[PDB]
Amino acid sequence: VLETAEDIQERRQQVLDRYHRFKELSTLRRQKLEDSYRFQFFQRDAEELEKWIQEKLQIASDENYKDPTNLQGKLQKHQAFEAEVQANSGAIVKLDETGNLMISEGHFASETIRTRLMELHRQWELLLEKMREKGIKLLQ
Amino acid sequence: TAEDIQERRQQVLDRYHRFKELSTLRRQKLEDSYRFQFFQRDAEELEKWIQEKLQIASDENYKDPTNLQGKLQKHQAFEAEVQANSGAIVKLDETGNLMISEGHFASETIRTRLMELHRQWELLLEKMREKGIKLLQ
Repeated sequence: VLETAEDIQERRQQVLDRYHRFKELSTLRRQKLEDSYRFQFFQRDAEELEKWIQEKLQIASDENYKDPTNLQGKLQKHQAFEAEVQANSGAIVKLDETGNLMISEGHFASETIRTRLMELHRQWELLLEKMREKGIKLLQ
Repeated sequence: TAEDIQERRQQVLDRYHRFKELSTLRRQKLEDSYRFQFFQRDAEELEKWIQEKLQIASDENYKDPTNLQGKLQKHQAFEAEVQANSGAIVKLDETGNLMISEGHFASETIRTRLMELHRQWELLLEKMREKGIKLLQ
């Protein structure tokens, strides 16, 4: 009167095997779609970091009139600025990992990834330089 | 003014260091704050993206408009985008778990948000495989 557990599980297994067969037969299409999306996300990531770096670069030389404010207050402002920037030093590291992995996989946008990375590393190294320049040139 | 503007940069520089460890605690306090801010902004972004996905994974189920070939194409793009973004939650785990391992002040909030993120990501995957199977009927 009752159906065996084995029969019930086998019915589910057959549904899964059919589903897996269909994904396997369309592996190439699936690969290309995922590759396109991975690049889209990577570009989104690069743009987010880039927009931020430029914002902090504008600041690292802006609001610079003469500074009738306590040397102490200006000091701790720069220390706050330095803390923010240090807090975000992980962003560029993650871009590298992402971009380099696709590069190592022969992703179709390798060359665009390559130049995008050196351009962000350049803007990043710049920000760290102008941050130091501002740091010592207030003690002088 | 030459001597005046030299007393200032000497008085501050004098108090600027009285014990290095206290200075270390201070900027550690500042870094922890911004590190937390970045995590929160990233978590809400992934949270928002995941919910948009769960919703899409159920608009029209068995309708007439699109044919089987078209619906299957749309579903494969859906799975593709989701898998393409599976690194999003990995990076948050790394960032959030590092703060927890340090004794960061918002540890509880962070631990709790990571848990809920994984739960929702897991059922996005689940629902996704359900929709896929349903299309083979």
